[PDB]
Formats: sequence, structure tokens, C-alpha cells
Amino acid sequence: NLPEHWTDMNHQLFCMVQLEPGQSEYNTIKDKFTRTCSSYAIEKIERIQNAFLWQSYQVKKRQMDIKNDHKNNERLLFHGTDADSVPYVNQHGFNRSCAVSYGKGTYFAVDASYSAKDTYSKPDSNGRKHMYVVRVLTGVFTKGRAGLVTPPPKNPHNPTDLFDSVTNNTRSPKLFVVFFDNQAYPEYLITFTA
Amino acid sequence: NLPEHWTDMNHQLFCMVQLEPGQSEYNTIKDKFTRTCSSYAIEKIERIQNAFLWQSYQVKKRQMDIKNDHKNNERLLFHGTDADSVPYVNQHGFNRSCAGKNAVSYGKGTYFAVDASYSAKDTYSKPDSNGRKHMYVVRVLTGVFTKGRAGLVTPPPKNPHNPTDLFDSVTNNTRSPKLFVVFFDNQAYPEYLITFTA
Ligand SMILES: O=c1[nH][nH]c(=O)c2cc(OCCc3ccccc3F)ccc12
Repeated sequence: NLPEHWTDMNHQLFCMVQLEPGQSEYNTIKDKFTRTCSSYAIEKIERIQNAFLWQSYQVKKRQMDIKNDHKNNERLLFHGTDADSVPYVNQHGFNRSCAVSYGKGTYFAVDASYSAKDTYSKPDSNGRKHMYVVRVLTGVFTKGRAGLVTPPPKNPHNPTDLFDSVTNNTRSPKLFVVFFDNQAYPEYLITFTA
Repeated sequence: NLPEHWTDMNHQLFCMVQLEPGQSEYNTIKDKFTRTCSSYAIEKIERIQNAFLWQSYQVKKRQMDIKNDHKNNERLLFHGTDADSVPYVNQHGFNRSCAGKNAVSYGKGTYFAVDASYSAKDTYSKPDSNGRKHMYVVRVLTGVFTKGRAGLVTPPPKNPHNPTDLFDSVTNNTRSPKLFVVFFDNQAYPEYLITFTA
């Protein structure tokens, strides 16, 4: 049941579809980035159309919607990576084993400026940096700490009912960590330069 | 969307169903077990009915069935563990971030065994305070596999030059696999828990 803003894929399950500048979908994502990265130069933005990844994600969302009894568990966040990992993320999404102050999961930033550090979006031979815009099932979150391998239990008297993610600051989060596969869908890849 | 032989759970999402000796369901797991673990005795075998783990697992199996070419992608394997992990694995399944280092390591992942005798070892199914040992019987999406190597954090690529086209799992020996290692959540479904003792 693939989102309707996706474009046809000739019966295939994976495409990276480059967005054309000045149409409304591109403008939205660029606005989100330029809010804190207006000083960088956007080379391209690509919509990630991965049927499998999407399917596992929507399963996890339907379950987190049921478990939390409401429907507001998703945030749009950013994630900068190195060029060598982009093929992997396109196809297989985010993976904590590849990645840790608030836990050993995957880190997603609220501000593009954070993902834009060269430590995260390392620039390649030709100078290019890479950053995803990510649907993340953050659901109910709590402050993290170093060494977590899964979020803390909501009530440590029912030790297996867990928060859905952790953050550096609960009242005003600026990063999120999720510890399970298919809790995050990589939705756009922004290719940009300093 | 759940198997039509599970017990009605009444819109619960999880329960454990103790099995009866004599029934084919119980007797086949015991045979499987005692085929290599004849000198341990089974206390009980519980069918794990966990709707969410099932749902995400069946989705991964569907995906591997589509991607591989009429491959028998699923195996029934064993997993010894300690009492303290049973609650977690029951509700949440297997989590590579939690897994032990295997005496012979073929990657950093969750390990499953062909032979119950392997899982039966004290280092996996640690006896709890009452002498009870615990072993899962697991549906594991082994897919297309290759010999692993200790440094692996994901299965290897089938071709170095296409790094994202991955083996689904890895094994200690391709010609006579006795263990498998899986590197992703929801690739193994914990279907029965064997409680056993010496
Ligand atoms: O955008 C990102 N891509 N990849 C990352 O690994 C990443 C990691 C990341 O850390 C935030 C957590 C943190 C804060 C302070 C000291 C140490 C820490 F770990 C933020 C953003 C990103």
C-alpha cells in the first residue's frame, strides 16, 4: 500500500527519485533544511521509495499507535552520514550496529545544522555531504544515558513495557535515539556542500 | 491475522500456551530436542503467541520469500538462554545488542543452533536457582547464507562490489551448518519455550 506521492517504479520495489526544484514537495524539504543550513548549497534532493522498508515501518507504526492508544508517535528528523553508508541506508535503513552518549541506537537530529557537522555528514572526495530526512517513531520518550541498549522501562515494576525512544532533553529535545530496526524510515536524501 | 490454531487471546497481544504431551505439536518438539538431548528431561513446552512479533516477523519472511528465488528461507532452530532474558525475548524477541559472545564467533549477532545439544550447554541455557534450564525453539529466517567471520556486524555482501546485496545469515560451515547468526530484528520468531532439567 505505497504512499500516493510516490511515482511509479515499473513493478520494482526500490527507486531513488530525484525531485525537481521549485515544485511543492522539494520546497517543503528544502525549507526544513534551510531553516538551519541556509548557508550550505543544495545539489539535489531525492525521495527514497523503498517498499520493504516502508512496509516494516508502517507495521511498527500501527503497533506503536495501538500500544500508546493514540496516533502521534512520528517526528520528522535528520541524520547525516558518510557517502559510503548512503547505499546501505537507502536499501536497508538505519542500523545501530553500524553506529553514543544517550544510548547505542541510531541518532536523529531535530536541526539539520546538527546533522550537518563533518563528523556526521563527512564530505567525500568531491566535497559532497549527505543528510537524510527521516520519519522516526519517537512515540513516548525519556531522557537517555550512556550504555542503554534499549529504552528504559516505563515502569520498572513492569520491566518490558518500554519507552519508545530516548532524548538528550525531554522538555526541549534536540536529538532522538531509537534502538530497533524499522522504527525510522529514510524518506529523502539531501546532497549538499559547504 | 494470526495463525488459526493459536488460542483466542481476546484482543490481548501476548500469551504463553502450555502444551500437552501426546499432541503432535508437543511430541514433535520433544523428538527434535531429544534427538540430541536425550539425557535431559523436559518439564514443559510453551507455545509463544506474541501478535506483534509474529506480525513483523511474517512481514520479513514475505520480503525474503520475494527477494530469494524459491528458497527455503526458514529454519527451525534452537536458542539456549538464561532465566533473566526469558521475559524480554518473550515480549520483544531477540536483540543482537543483548546477545552473548559465542565461544566460536562467526559474527556479532544472535546465535541459533541446529542441535538442541548445543543450546543445552550451561553457558547458554544457564540453570536458574531451581535447576531449570530454558531453550527456545525458533523460526529463523536463514535465507541464503555463507560462512561468517568474527568481525561481522551485518551479513556479508554476496559480491564485494555491490555492498548492499546481503546474504541473509551466516553459519559456521556451509556444507554442514550447525549454527546460524542473524543480524536484524524480527528475523527470528520465538515459537516455543522448552523448560528442562537434568
Ligand atoms: O545526524 C547524526 N548522524 N549520525 C550520528 O551518529 C549522529 C549522532 C548524534 O549524536 C547526538 C548525541 C551526542 C551528543 C553529545 C555527545 C555525544 C553524542 F553522541 C547526532 C546526530 C547524528
